[PDB]
Amino acid sequence: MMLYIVFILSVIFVMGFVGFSSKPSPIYGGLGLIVSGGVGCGIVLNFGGSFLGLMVFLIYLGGMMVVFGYTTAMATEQYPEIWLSNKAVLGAFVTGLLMEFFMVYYVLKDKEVEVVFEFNGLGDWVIYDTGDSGFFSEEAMGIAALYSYGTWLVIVTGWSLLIGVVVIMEITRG
Amino acid sequence: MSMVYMNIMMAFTVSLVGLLMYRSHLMSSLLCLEGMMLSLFVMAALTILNSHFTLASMMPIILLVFAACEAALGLSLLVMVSNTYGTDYVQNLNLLQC
Amino acid sequence: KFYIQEPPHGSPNWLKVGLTLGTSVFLWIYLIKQHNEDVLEYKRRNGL
Amino acid sequence: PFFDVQKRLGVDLDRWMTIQSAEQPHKIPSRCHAFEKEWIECAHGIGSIRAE
Amino acid sequence: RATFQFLPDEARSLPPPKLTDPRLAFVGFLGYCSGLIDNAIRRRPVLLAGLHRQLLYITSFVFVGYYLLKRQDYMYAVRDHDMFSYIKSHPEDFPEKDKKTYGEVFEEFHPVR
Amino acid sequence: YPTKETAHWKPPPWNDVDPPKDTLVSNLTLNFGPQHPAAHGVLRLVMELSG
Amino acid sequence: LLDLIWLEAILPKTISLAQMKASTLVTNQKGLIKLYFLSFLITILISMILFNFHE
Amino acid sequence: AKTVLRQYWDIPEGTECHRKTYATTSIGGAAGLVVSAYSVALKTPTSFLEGVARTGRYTFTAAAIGAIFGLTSCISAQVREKPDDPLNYLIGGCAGGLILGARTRSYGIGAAACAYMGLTAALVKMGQLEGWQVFAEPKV
Amino acid sequence: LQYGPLAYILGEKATKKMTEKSKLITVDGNICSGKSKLAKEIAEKLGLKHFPEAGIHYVDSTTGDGKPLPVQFSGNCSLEKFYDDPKSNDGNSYRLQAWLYASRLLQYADALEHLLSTGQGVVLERSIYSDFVFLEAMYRQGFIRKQCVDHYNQVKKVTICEYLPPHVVVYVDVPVPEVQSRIQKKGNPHEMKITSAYLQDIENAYKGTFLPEMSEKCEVLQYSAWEAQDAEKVVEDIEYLKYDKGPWLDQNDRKLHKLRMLVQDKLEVLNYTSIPVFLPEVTVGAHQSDQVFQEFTELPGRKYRAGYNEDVGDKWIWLK
Amino acid sequence: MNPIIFIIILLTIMLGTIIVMISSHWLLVWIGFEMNMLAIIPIMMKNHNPRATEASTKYFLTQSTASMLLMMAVIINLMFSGQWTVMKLFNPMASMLMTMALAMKLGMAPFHFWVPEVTQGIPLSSGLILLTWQKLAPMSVLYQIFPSINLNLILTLSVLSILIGGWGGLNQTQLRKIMAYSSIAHMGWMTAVLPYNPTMTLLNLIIYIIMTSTMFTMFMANSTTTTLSLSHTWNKTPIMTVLILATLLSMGGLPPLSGFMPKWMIIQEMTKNNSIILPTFMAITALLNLYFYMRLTYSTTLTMFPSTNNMKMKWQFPLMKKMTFLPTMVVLSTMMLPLTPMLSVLE
Ligand SMILES: CCCCCCCCCCCCCCCCCC(=O)OC[C@H](COP(=O)(O)OCCN)OC(=O)CCCCCCCCCCCCCCCCC
Ligand SMILES: CCCCCCCCCCCCCCCCCC(=O)OC[C@H](COP(=O)(O)OCCN)OC(=O)CCCCCCCCCCCCCCCCC
Ligand SMILES: CCCCCCCCCCCCCCCCCC(=O)OC[C@H](COP(=O)(O)OCCN)OC(=O)CCCCCCCCCCCCCCCCC
Ligand SMILES: CCCCCCCCCCCCO[C@@H]1O[C@H](CO)[C@@H](O[C@H]2O[C@H](CO)[C@@H](O)[C@H](O)[C@H]2O)[C@H](O)[C@H]1O
Ligand SMILES: CCCCCCCCCCCCO[C@@H]1O[C@H](CO)[C@@H](O[C@H]2O[C@H](CO)[C@@H](O)[C@H](O)[C@H]2O)[C@H](O)[C@H]1O
Ligand SMILES: CCCCCCCCCCCCO[C@@H]1O[C@H](CO)[C@@H](O[C@H]2O[C@H](CO)[C@@H](O)[C@H](O)[C@H]2O)[C@H](O)[C@H]1O
Ligand SMILES: CCCCCCCCCCCCO[C@@H]1O[C@H](CO)[C@@H](O[C@H]2O[C@H](CO)[C@@H](O)[C@H](O)[C@H]2O)[C@H](O)[C@H]1O
Ligand SMILES: CCCCCCCCCCCCO[C@@H]1O[C@H](CO)[C@@H](O[C@H]2O[C@H](CO)[C@@H](O)[C@H](O)[C@H]2O)[C@H](O)[C@H]1O
Ligand SMILES: Nc1nc2c(ncn2[C@@H]2O[C@H](COP(=O)(O)OP(=O)(O)OP(=O)(O)O)[C@@H](O)[C@H]2O)c(=O)[nH]1
Ligand SMILES: N=C(N)NC(=N)NCCc1ccc(I)c(Cl)c1
Ligand SMILES: [Mg+2]
Repeated sequence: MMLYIVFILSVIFVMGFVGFSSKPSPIYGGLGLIVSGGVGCGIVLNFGGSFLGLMVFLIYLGGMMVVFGYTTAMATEQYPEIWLSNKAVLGAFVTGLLMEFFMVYYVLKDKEVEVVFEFNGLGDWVIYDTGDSGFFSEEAMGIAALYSYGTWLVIVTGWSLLIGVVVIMEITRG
Repeated sequence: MSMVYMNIMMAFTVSLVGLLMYRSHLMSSLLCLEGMMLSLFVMAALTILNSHFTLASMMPIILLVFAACEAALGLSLLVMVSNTYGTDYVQNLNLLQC
Repeated sequence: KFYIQEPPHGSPNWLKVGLTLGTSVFLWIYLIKQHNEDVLEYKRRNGL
Repeated sequence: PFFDVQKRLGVDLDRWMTIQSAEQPHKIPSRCHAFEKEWIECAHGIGSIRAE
Repeated sequence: RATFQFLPDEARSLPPPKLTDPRLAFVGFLGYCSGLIDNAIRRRPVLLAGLHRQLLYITSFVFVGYYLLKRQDYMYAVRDHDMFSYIKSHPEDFPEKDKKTYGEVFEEFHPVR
Repeated sequence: YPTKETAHWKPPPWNDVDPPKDTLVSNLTLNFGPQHPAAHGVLRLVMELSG
Repeated sequence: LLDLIWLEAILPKTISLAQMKASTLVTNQKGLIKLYFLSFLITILISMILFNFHE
Repeated sequence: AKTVLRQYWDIPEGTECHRKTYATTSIGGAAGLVVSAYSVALKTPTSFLEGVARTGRYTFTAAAIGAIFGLTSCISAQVREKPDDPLNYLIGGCAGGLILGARTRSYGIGAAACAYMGLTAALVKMGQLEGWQVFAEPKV
Repeated sequence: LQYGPLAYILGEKATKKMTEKSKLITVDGNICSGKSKLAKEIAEKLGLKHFPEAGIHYVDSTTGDGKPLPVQFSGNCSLEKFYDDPKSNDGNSYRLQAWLYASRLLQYADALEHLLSTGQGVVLERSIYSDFVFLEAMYRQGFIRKQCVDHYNQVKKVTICEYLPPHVVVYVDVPVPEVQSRIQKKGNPHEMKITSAYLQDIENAYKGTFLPEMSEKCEVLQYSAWEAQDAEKVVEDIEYLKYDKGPWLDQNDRKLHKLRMLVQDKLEVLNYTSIPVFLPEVTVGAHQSDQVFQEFTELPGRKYRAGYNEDVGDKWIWLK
Repeated sequence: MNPIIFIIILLTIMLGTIIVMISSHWLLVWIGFEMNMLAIIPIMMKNHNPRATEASTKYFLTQSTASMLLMMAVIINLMFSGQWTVMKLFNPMASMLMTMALAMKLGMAPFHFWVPEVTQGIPLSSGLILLTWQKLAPMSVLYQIFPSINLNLILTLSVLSILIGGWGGLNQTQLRKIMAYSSIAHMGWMTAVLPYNPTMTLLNLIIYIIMTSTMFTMFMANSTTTTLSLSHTWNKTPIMTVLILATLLSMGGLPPLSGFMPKWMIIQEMTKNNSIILPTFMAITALLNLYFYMRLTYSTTLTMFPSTNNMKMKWQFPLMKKMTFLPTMVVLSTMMLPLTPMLSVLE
């Protein structure tokens, strides 16, 4: 059962996506995005990317905090909608879960599944590398190389973030 | 492909449909945009990490940076939409039919 | 007739006139020496 | 590239990260390094129509 | 042939366009017309006003046009060089025919009655 | 070409500016006291707040 | 019957009327973000299901 | 669409009309549904029931035009014993135009449809015979 | 450098030239209420530029050699004809009012350009902010149709929005019976035909709409007939005003730059005064328009851009 | 907007486009689009009114959606080839997603709905950038990925764009909406010939940009945004009505003007590949574009519309607008047909 850890987390990943994609009140959509960001961090971490997983979780927690503030200011109504409160929201929510549940049920039964394209259901561990014994994290070496190999990437990203500040000041100065 | 890809591709598709099927709140659609980027981050990270493409490990980080610039840009426009109409409803943005 | 407000182009802008004429002359000389250079290089490469 | 300024100026802007068999930090190889090297060297210079 | 070069070195083995090229005269004429339109939109005497400006219109057009015509000629030379070399490399795809005369070839006659 | 579905279309403003909506963003009204540490127990300060 | 009517009707007058009708169908829109993007979803779906543009 | 189109062109002209009429009806019905989907998406129906009403109205009209063209073109070929004559599609094409005119209660639409559909259908048969390419593969 | 973004980047910023004395002042009142004299004296005492009230031929005064042009080059709108026959079938009444507003809009732009580019304040006699009182008087007396009023409001709503109101609004309150006597003394035969009800309508608009509106955003001073007779007392009041309200407090170099780019571009200023709204009073047929336009270009120094007309002595055309 | 801030934002619009055109890596191509989208939005909102706000919002939602589909294609391509080089894609699903992603960025039908609305909601100077400069980056990508593009998909988009552009412009009185539908119609010609000869896509792109820049510059010179407002131009500046006439006839593709050149070279390439029906259909459908160009020439130059009395005040002031390059652009828009063989410079 533990050998299917990435699969289980990925099932919750989709459930969180169905959560905010059915579009209840953005308060609950933000909750669904936090769960997905949390388990998404768990998925990436299990492939050897501890830094990538924790970083995406950290970023999305900060982003959803702002979204929460903006929601109480600009996206609220008297009766915020939960998934059960609205017929369109419930229909999308149920449809997402049933599509998800049937993909899971059949991929587990046959150890394979055709959902448009063919996916193998042997368990995700089978593709992993078999021989590691370096004294470093390969993900950390690759990310740290941004400052030696990625000079060009550093410039365009740094410039875009500076322009981003300039732009949001322009956009919101009525 | 491996079974993890089934659910990550599914998550991207769910958010894409969520983006294309609007309701009223513009904030709800901006969330679906952020979700789409999250699935792309995870989907790209798995490929890069599993293939040991060392230098590509920075690519998902760069993806998040421009995700925030998009989210910040989206929220900026939401502020102006809200100021004009007092709601973030997308049915108010229909002046340009004529 | 005699303008109540002095026209912006009432008198020639001699700095621009000099630049404009100097640029036309410069470009013309550059074009001619290039063409002569190309003609000689062309004859050299083709054994003429 | 639509405009190959990188080649004209001999500056490397992004092609260092285009392939997984390019030079990596601390010479960490990708899992498919040999396979992609063999494919790249087979198809070098003959064009996609022939390489296909 | 050279990557992202306006005029590769090999283009110098071709003769440059003459400065009396009919195509270049037309380009110079377009510059003259541009100068006239510039006076007209700004409500200046069309023919007389700003002869320094009108001269620069003619000169800039001729300058740019000369290089465009040189690259134009170069690209057509390259096309033929490529085309003829390919024919030489593949004789069996461009075989010389046996040319029959009209006294041997049978063509059907269609009367106009 | 006039049609029934566009009978309600008006030409846009001459200078692109549509008039500002008369929508009222209501201030939040708050009972500050009487039962409040800073209200001295008997002050019902009715406050309108924007944020 | 011919020059002022039928030769006009079966060509210039019929063609120009059809174009006027099509112009109205194309341009009579609500300017609603919701409807335009809902049509993007339809375009993408028929692209894969009917025309197999993804193969 | 490629699968249904192939089926129509794989049973010879004038033979097995019922099979032909299924192919043209299948093509017509799909075209009607595509029209309904954009129409419902871009011009919202007032009620769910009406949106269904609009869908059935378009899908039936489209399918009728397909069936009548497939029926007429095959039956005319078999009767006339001229399987590979573009004229058969002209008869089928015009008949479709009449069905469209009838469904619209407009003679003028029926007249124009019988013509333009008549020519277009006859043009398709010539294209099949002579190999005219609409989306021609790049070659040179 | 001609003013533009480049000049602004290099230091041509309005905050450098503006002082406590850079003020826009408008003197308003009824007909024959002593505006001109008071406005001229305020300007001379304070060191400001005086703009005489914009008339039919104001635009002529700022272009060409500054002389009035023949009346066909203003539509033949006549103030005298308005007084004689305020219900003329040819729409002279509204055509005049539309022309006068545009002249005032241009004068306001010129005034703002002077204030921003030199820092010297100006004094105006009436303005685009107060021109509507004459339109209300015309409509209440039946001299113009309601359609003309609707047109006037359309033009105003897309033009007045672009400018800042005057710092100080001086108003001379002369009651109508005294005004009628003043007109009778002035001696213009056409002006004697003004009805008192029309004059009362001018006063009702001024007191009813103009001053209540200006109070919210400008310093307003109201002087009776006699108080106005000493401009020195008026100047004393202006010199001690607080200047604590209105939009001028909110301006900065970034906004005054954008404002200056507009007012210096006169065609941009006048853009919406000719909106394609076809009122009979202001619509001109193509044949009439073409003929008059051709005659206009045959005037001395009017065929070409200023400085390119050799018929009036411009030189170095071939180098300009 | 501070003048320095305006220049920095404009140079960032260009930098993002340049990055796309010089990048050999799909990630940097995506970054270029994102940087370009970030910078252009403040240009749309420059005047701050509800229509500018609506326009920018609709633009942001469309471009942001396209970028996600663009990045999806890149990642799918990475799974199935393990590289990032900008070239043909190695998965048909990736090719479709990228092709649709670029179609939405260009505003091709049936992803076209935003183009008329966004163009109408922003000033003329911003509209000029949107309908000209913003086409460069997506086209430069199509120019490199076309060997793997699905022919039926790309020709379907081209056909629909020409039809919808032609029909859409018939019902418009607003100049910005007329230019928008014209742009959609012209986009179809560029992509229709892309599978056969990418060099002809560049030619059409360049000539379309010159003609479109000329028209927008002339509309800006007179501050005209509607058909009736433009009909007063004969009374202000007669010369500008003749330039509009010549330019509009050129955009209609009439010989011997320059705008005929791209339609002519595209028909040649298509016929060389035994494509006869499609170019014929395209040329006839382009007559719809000529129709609503001809209406503008009628109301602008070939007749004299009623004027207003206040128009006389404008006679006394000169044109102050910069009108940068308009004398050059109009000549290029009209008098270039004799130099058609110069298209080999683009080879
Ligand atoms: C060897 C030369 C052969 C000539 C070939 C002509 C081909 C067309 C060239 C188009 C460019 C023309 C110049 C741009 C127009 C500027 C002229 C203008 O606006 O008005 C005429 C003007 C005289 O009026 P004015 O404004 O008062 O200026 C005083 C100066 N005397 O200025 C003038 O005095 C006259 C200036 C020329 C007037 C051109 C009139 C329009 C021609 C366009 C028709 C199409 C051309 C023929 C098509 C076949 C092309 C061969
Ligand atoms: C494809 C085959 C056909 C070939 C097509 C070739 C097209 C490309 C050729 C260039 C086209 C543009 C040429 C414009 C020529 C007119 C320039 C001129 O006369 O300017 C007069 C003057 C400014 O001149 P000035 O800046 O002082 O000269 C120094 C330049 N470094 O002041 C003025 O009054 C100028 C105002 C009118 C010009 C319009 C505004 C543009 C500003 C341009 C600034 C000067 C550019 C110098 C051009 C040099 C080009 C080699
Ligand atoms: C060269 C080989 C390739 C061939 C391609 C074709 C080349 C031609 C390209 C033309 C380029 C556009 C420039 C045309 C120059 C036109 C000059 C002109 O019209 O005269 C100017 C005059 C403007 O008036 P204004 O400046 O005030 O002078 C005093 C009169 N008021 O104008 C007017 O006052 C006229 C106002 C009335 C409007 C009459 C409109 C009908 C005449 C239009 C003729 C031009 C048509 C050009 C179209 C292409 C022709 C082939
Ligand atoms: C908030 C709701 C959250 C919903 C979360 C949904 C999670 C998805 C359920 C995934 C369940 C995976 O189920 C997993 O399947 C494999 C099938 O080989 C089982 O593995 C099996 O392998 C061998 C086969 O030789 C058997 O002998 C063994 O008995 C059995 O364990 C695991 O015992 C089971 O744990
Ligand atoms: C012969 C094979 C090729 C033929 C190609 C011909 C294409 C069509 C060319 C003409 C297009 C004209 O387009 C338009 O036509 C209609 C009538 O036809 C005219 O309109 C005129 O007739 C219609 C109907 O008869 C009236 O409703 C209208 O009041 C009247 O003004 C328009 O003024 C014209 O702008
Ligand atoms: C062989 C292919 C030939 C292709 C030729 C090129 C086609 C160009 C088509 C232009 C179509 C637009 O032309 C348009 O036609 C309709 C005719 O119904 C005209 O409409 C006119 O007639 C209709 C009804 O008869 C009236 O309702 C309308 O009041 C009247 O104006 C429009 O005024 C005209 O603008
Ligand atoms: C060999 C294969 C042959 C395939 C044939 C395909 C034919 C093409 C069919 C396209 C879809 C049908 O097209 C659609 O039909 C309905 C008929 O009601 C028309 O509908 C029109 O007529 C009727 C009555 O007025 C109503 O449905 C509707 O109110 C009206 O708009 C639509 O205006 C038209 O767009
Ligand atoms: C409003 C007018 C719109 C434009 C009208 C233009 C009409 C042009 C006619 C369409 C082109 C001809 O139509 C198309 O020709 C090709 C041949 O290349 C046929 O191709 C067919 O050939 C073989 C038989 O040899 C079939 O078994 C096979 O199913 C199919 O490949 C298509 O079945 C036909 O659909
Ligand atoms: N119909 C109309 N007449 C106007 C308008 N502005 C001025 N006038 C007239 O122009 C003439 C001069 O205006 P006034 O300044 O008020 O009269 P005055 O004799 O100069 O008296 P003073 O205030 O001292 O200057 C008067 O006959 C006004 O009626 C206007 O906007 N509409
Ligand atoms: N059709 C393409 N996709 N490419 C293309 N232009 N092929 C044609 C080959 C060609 C034509 C002219 C020249 I000059 C050159 Cl050098 C080469
Ligand atoms: Mg006076």
